[PDB]
Amino acid sequence: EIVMTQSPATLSVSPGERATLSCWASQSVSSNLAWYQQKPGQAPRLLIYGASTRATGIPARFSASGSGTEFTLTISSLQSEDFAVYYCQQYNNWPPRFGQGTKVEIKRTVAAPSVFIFPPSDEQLKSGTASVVCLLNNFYPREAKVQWKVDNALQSGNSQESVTEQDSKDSTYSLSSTLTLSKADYEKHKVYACEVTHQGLSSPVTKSFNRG
Amino acid sequence: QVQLVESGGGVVQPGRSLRLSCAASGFTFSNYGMHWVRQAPGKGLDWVAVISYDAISKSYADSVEGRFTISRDNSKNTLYLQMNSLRAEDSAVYYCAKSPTAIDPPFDYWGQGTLVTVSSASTKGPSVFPLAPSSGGTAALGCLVKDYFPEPVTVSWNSGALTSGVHTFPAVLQSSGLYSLSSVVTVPSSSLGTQTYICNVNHKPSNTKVDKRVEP
Amino acid sequence: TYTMCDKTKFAWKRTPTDSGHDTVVMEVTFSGTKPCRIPVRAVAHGFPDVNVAMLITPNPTIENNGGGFIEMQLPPGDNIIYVGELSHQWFQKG
Repeated sequence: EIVMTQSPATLSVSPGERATLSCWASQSVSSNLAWYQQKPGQAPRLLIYGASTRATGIPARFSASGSGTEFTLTISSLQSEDFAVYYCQQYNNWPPRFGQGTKVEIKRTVAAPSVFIFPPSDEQLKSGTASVVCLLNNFYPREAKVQWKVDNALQSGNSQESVTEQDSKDSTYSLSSTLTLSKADYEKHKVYACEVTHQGLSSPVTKSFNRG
Repeated sequence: QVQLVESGGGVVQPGRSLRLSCAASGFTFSNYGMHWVRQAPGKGLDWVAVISYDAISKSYADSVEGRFTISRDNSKNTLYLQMNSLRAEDSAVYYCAKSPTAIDPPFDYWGQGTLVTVSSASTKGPSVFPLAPSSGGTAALGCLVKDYFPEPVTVSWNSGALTSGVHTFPAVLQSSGLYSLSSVVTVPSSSLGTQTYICNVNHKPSNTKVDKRVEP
Repeated sequence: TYTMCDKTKFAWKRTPTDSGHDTVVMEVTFSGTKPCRIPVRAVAHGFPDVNVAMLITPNPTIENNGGGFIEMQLPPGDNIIYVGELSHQWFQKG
């Protein structure tokens, strides 16, 4: 019955800077508030309990304060391993509910994607379906738009896309987009194109091929 | 050293039941409270249930009350979760979490989690298709791992020897109910006529292992 | 029904004392997850397996804002009161 809300949803800061994360309770939870860190693909780790106490093995650049309905987690001098998702959790009242999480990502300079297009393989085509893949490699920030065109007609509803986590070394994202057609449809058209819009590109970039 | 190991996850059809267990070691299991927490893919942490150190006290999230039962066997250091009448919305990684005290949060140690998928799809190994490199100094190539079920798959390049410049993307759920993911690498153009590139795909739910050579 | 309050999180606010009317009274504070039922018991010294607390407050609880008062009767002789992990030696007059 107690709603925990975190803010902001995403914080972008540079290595060595300070990150301040907020956790709000809809009613007082006294000091019974914990923070957790979760890195992509790992279980959560307890950071803070009792609102301000560091858990064992947690380094001093993590500190936290607050009581009642407002809590803050501050990460001073952000290091590479600090960039993750953070959850708060109130445990003053059953049931002990989590906030929805704040993602802390690395803020870097704008970087345009390098764009590559792949036709369906002959192996897949002998199967009756054709997937066309568009890769946007190593761009920042994460927001990017991919628009598929087939013989210069804009497609919709027949593509899906996924984005990697932020790269450890250069703090970029990559994105993969798949356009799926039936073999019969794929053989009715000639030009397959991926059009990419991104902050680092002064105008949309198109990569295409001609079937056959 | 505290360890928590969950098991019992897998695919289960909606309406049916599944029991998870969590094997604890490296501490006196019978002294502390134990919880289950779950996490749907891409979503947040979601507390499920608690059981006190002595098993007298239990409590459940509203979303699972009447359908789930938490229990424990202190003589065997094991925590259980009986999940009946499962729904699609119960699909999640289920984590085993320890309390530092008799029952309350917070959760000082967590297991790695076990994946529950509530679905009618049948287990299926992927088809792996080459993403061949072709027409500044660097070439991209990869593998399309298509039409498998359930998660997860793993992908390497050259049996782990090739890690630099690899991007293995999160899988997407297609309208068929099967997943599809791509794994790509960027290499020097000059290596295409020299170095062999093989993607190693392992889909443990279906006992599928595939190695696909990706060739200009 | 409530879970049993976490037995590690009690402190005395009023230690066991004579009520005036032939009962033992006390007050605790609780710093854990609420609401919950207070684990309270007592034993004769040297006889740890037999509860001797006769509770006048029959289902004492910590509520979301109140609770913590406990009243009981004890048999004559040397006893030990427990509230969670909290323990207090107590002589009961005949």
